[PDB]
Amino acid sequence: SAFITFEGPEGSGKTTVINEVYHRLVKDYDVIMTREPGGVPTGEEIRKIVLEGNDMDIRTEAMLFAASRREHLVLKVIPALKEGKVVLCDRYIDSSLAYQGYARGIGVEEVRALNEFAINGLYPDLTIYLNVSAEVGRERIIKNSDQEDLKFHEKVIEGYQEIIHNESQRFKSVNADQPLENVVEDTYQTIIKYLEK
Amino acid sequence: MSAFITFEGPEGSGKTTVINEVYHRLVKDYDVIMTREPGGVPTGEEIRKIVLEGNDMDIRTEAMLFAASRREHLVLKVIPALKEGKVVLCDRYIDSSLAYQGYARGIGVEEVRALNEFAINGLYPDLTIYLNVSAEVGRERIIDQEDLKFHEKVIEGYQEIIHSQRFKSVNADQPLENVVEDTYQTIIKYLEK
Repeated sequence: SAFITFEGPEGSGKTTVINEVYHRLVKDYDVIMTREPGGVPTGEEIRKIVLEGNDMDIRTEAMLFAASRREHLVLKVIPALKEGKVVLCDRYIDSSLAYQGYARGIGVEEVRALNEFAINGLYPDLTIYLNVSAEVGRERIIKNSDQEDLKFHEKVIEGYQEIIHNESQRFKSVNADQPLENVVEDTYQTIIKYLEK
Repeated sequence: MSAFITFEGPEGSGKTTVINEVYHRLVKDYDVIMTREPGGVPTGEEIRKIVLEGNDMDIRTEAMLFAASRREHLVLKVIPALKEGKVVLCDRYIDSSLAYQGYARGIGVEEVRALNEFAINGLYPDLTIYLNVSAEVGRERIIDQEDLKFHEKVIEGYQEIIHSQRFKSVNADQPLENVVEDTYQTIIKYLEK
C-alpha cells in the first residue's frame, strides 16, 4: 500500500492531471483515487458548515477542515490502505499549510500542529507537487474563463515554495508550466518509479 | 553606511525564527530588508526551478545552477539595495553552499569555494551570524539515518568553515528567545559602530 497526495495552486492543472494519471495507473495497480472528503458523510457535513460560512474566522475554518480531513482519513483512506490499495488524494495536509498557514496568515507551524492532531502521524508516502509559476497559473485561470485574487494566488505559491524545502524524502515536483499532456506523463513516471522501488 | 548581513546555520539552529524576530526589531530604526535566495527574482526563480524538477541530477551542475541563481539574486536585489544604503538581512549565502555542497555532499570545500568566488565576484557580507547549534539540539528542534547523518555533516562542515573578521557566533543551544536577543545585540553593535 501507498498513500500518494497531490498538491498545487489554482492553475496548476491539479484536477485534470490527477484524474488522467489515475486512469493510467488502474491498468496496472490496485489503486483508487479520492477527492477529500470523498463522499464521507461526516466529513461532507462538517465541511458544509465552512462552505456556508458567513465571513467565518479562519481558525474556525481551519479546525473544521482538519476535522473533515480526519473523518475522510479514518473512514475511507485508512480502510483502503489496509486492503493493500494505492490511494490518491487531491489534497491533504500541505494544502492547509499553504492556504491557511502562509497565505491567510495563521502560521505554518500552528497549522502543522493542528494537522498533526487530525492525522495522527499519517503522512503521505509520497507527495506530488504541481509547480506552476504565478504567471502561467494566472493564465490558466483566465484562459478557462481583481488585484486581490492575484497577489493571494502569488502567496499560495510562495507558501508551497517554503513548505517543500527540506521535505524531499516525500516530495517530488513536476513542471506544471508544461502542456498538460507532459505534466501527466512526468507525474505518472514519478508515481510508478516510486512504486517499483 | 549600508550593511550586508548574512545568517548561516544548519536547520535546527533557530535561523528562521531569529531572522524574523530581528527584522522586526530593526525596521523601527533602519532601512532594513529581509531576503532569502532567490528572493522573488524571476531569473533566479527560473534557475532554481530546474534543480527542483531534477531527476537524479548531477551534483556539480546542481551547484553551478545554485551559484547562477545566487548571482542573479545578488546583482538584481542585494546590490541595488546596498547602493540605496539599505541593511540587507540575507538568509543563507556563500558559507551555506560550502557546508552543504563542499563538505556534506562530498564535492570538496575548495572547489565549491572557487565556484562561489566566481558567483559573488568579491562581494562578501560585512557581518555573518552563525547560529551555533549542537547536532543533538539541532536534531530535536527538527522533528531516518540519512537525514541525521546529513544534518551532522552540515554542522561538521560549518565547524570547519568558521575556524574572524566577519564571523560572529550566537550560541544556538540557548532557548530561541535568547538566540534572538544575542543575535540582535550582535547586529546593533555592528550597525551603531
